[PDB]
Amino acid sequence: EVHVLCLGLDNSGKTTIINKLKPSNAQSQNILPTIGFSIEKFKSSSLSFTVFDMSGQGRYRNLWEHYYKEGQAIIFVIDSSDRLRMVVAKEELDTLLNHPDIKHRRIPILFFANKMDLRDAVTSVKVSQLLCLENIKDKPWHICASDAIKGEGLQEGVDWLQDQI
Ligand SMILES: Nc1nc2c(ncn2[C@@H]2O[C@H](COP(=O)(O)OP(=O)(O)OP(=O)(O)O)[C@@H](O)[C@H]2O)c(=O)[nH]1
Ligand SMILES: [Mg+2]
Repeated sequence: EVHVLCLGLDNSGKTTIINKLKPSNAQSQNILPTIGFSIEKFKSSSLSFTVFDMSGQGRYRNLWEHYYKEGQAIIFVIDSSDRLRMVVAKEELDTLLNHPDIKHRRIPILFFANKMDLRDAVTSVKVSQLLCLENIKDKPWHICASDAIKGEGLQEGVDWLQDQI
């Protein structure tokens, strides 16, 4: 019953995170850059998900807005270890948030400050400061640190998302 858009730059960990939310039997073992986008399903405590897992490469970011009218929730993923590319991420977040099909809907945004395990990684608090998430006033949001390979942090996000729905 719940349609989610998974957005963020390429190499942020989007497909790794979505994969980890799946039952063990359903999980992919070799995750490659997404070609355009994919549609996945996962399940939480009592919620069934359809996820538009978009490629975040520059080549395919044009596709995102085509699917905005069926984001009932957004999962936006940040590579915590890459401050330089985080400037590009913030630009895209700001465009997303101001888009005609997004700006007037109270849609919940879950952020993941992913790749928390890497030495250069910024904390979820620091990410929230850097992206200026405090400025999001008309939508519910939450941010988590995550290590998507291990699965650390994903439970809290999914739990927050489920509450919002
Ligand atoms: N160390 C570490 N590596 C991660 C983490 N999450 C994802 N990765 C790795 O980062 C690379 C990119 O992960 P993907 O899930 O393919 O990234 P993406 O956002 O889906 O990229 P696109 O589909 O190209 O937009 C892969 O090699 C993953 O194994 C993490 O939390 N920690
Ligand atoms: Mg991907």
